[PDB]
Amino acid sequence: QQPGSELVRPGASVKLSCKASGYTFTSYWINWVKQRPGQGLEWIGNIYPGSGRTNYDEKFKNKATLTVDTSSSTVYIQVSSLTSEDAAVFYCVRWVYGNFDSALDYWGQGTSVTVSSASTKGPSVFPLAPTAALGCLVKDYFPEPVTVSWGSGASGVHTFPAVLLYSLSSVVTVPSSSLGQTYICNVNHKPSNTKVDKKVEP
Amino acid sequence: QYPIINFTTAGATVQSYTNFIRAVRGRLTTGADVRHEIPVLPNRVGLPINQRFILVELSNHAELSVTLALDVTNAYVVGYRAGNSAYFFHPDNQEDAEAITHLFTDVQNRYTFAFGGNYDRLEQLAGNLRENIELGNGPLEEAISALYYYSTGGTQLPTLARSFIICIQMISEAARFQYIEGEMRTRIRYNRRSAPDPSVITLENSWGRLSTAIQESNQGAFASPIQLQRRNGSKFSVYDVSILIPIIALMVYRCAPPP
Amino acid sequence: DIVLTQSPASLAVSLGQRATISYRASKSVSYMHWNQQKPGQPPRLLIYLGSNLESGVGARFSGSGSGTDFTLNIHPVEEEDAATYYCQHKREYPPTFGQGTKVEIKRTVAAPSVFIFPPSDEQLKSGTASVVCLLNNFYPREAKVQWKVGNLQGNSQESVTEQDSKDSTYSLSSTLTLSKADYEKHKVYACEVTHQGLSSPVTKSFNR
Repeated sequence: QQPGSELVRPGASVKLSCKASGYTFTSYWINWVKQRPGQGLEWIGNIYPGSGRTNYDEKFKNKATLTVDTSSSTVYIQVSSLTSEDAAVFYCVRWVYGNFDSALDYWGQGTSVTVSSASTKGPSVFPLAPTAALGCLVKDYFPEPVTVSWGSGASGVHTFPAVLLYSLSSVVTVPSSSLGQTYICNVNHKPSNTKVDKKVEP
Repeated sequence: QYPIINFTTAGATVQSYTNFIRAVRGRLTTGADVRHEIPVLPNRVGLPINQRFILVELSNHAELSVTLALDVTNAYVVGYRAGNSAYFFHPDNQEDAEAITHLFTDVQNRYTFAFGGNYDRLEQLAGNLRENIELGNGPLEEAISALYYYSTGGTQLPTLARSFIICIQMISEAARFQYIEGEMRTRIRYNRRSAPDPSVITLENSWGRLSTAIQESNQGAFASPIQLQRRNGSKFSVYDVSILIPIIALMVYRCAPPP
Repeated sequence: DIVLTQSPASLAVSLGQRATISYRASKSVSYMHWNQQKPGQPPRLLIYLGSNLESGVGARFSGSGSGTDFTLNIHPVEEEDAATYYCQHKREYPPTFGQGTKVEIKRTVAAPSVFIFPPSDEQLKSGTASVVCLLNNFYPREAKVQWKVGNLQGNSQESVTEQDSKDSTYSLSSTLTLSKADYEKHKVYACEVTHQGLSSPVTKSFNR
């Protein structure tokens, strides 16, 4: 059990939680594993709540401090002075060393950490108009996510992943004979309590 | 890297051996923690992993060499390395299970026995008991070779387990007790080789609870006395830590020193 | 530390083929772990102690190896098996992960639809001008995009989708964001696309 998202400004620090239920909290190791967007799995270090012992990967020896709240049955990882290279996902993991219960590996949901100075900006929704592909360009928003539909629906649609404020595209394609029927792209940015439904016209 | 302490059986003398055991005691504990004149091993709690183990390299006349791993917290053997392979006694818990992954980190082959390293199981896997298994520079010479050749299919389980019993007593228990160190000292001088008498066996079995009784004692006096055995197998109680000062040399950490 | 290099990075496999993933280790491993991970999901143990299958794992799945060479095999690839596989070891400190292997469903090569869109009235009434180019439903994944405004190129914005769960294709969205006062200083705007499907690059363009 871990929170899903944390915002944290550049050069600030974050204290990530991992509540453990359903086993002897002081009998296993809890691990930390870092995944950057679309890249691999790095093991940051771990802690043995029952005895307080720690390990840190050399690549994190001075960035991270693991500590444990025996009372809450919770572990904490604290990273120092966050850069952009630090924006990533942080899984916590129970796994066994040895043999007797070898397949015991169990992962937290993870925590998406974004590092930004930005503020909740609304989004601009621009239409893309010319057997025919249409489109919306959702530009300059923060935070994530937005969610685009076309009523719906539903098929032939490609909602792309946001890129950097944030900005995504979304293509719908439809039979050409259908240019006399209304096609509208429905953006929603939950954090700016904004909802835009832009008719695509020529 | 962990500290290493060397000992050959080849040409071993009383001094060559005494030095080894005193060197082993030195790297097991700092000797800053002493209760009633008896040193204490480091507290397992809060101990950095890079100070958890020491390494003991045994060599023999046959030009073979193995390295045993001792837990500073217990002074007991947790495993060994021999060439490209390291073998470990089954860990009783997950802290211990993680600790040994810090040992012999550069070996090609690591294995973990299903069995612990306590005397009870090893005696079983050996077919002999401690009082039937001779100790001495001879038996030690043979233990080093058996452990070495286990990697290469050349050593059967009963002989492996038995060789452990030889090592554990001549290293761990000799470090733990000055009495047992002496019993090995005599075996080297008069070139003897013999099983331990009941005075030795009794101490090994009682080391943990001697450690407890001394540390939770009243100004030295035991809450309940502890029964041991003489060489002739006769039983006698110990009531106070004074009789033990020339006998026990290392205790396992049990509690913080009282006022 | 023990470094676990996985091979190959990308692996293409039509449903039904046989797939074998390797893991080269810089020193010997005794027992070797395997995890499976799908986009937006936490990794799951698929294989522990080199060869023992995890719970729930289909039985087309097999793990083997020794020393510095361990492998993961699928006898006939079902489709649910498209994902990224990491090998793992935790017996010699520190624990490590493999470089990763992503297996994609292989399929018939397909040229991409290229569709180009000039900035909206709405954008350009805000001093902004973004020229989007959608590149949809192609295979294989690799593509190359050049932008030709009269000619030249520049500083653009590309994002790529996951392999479709229906037709196993990919898509690209390239955006070019220039300023109105810059946008109206040239006239020709081309989204040219290099790819396998053709030797001659698909071109779309417009004029202001």
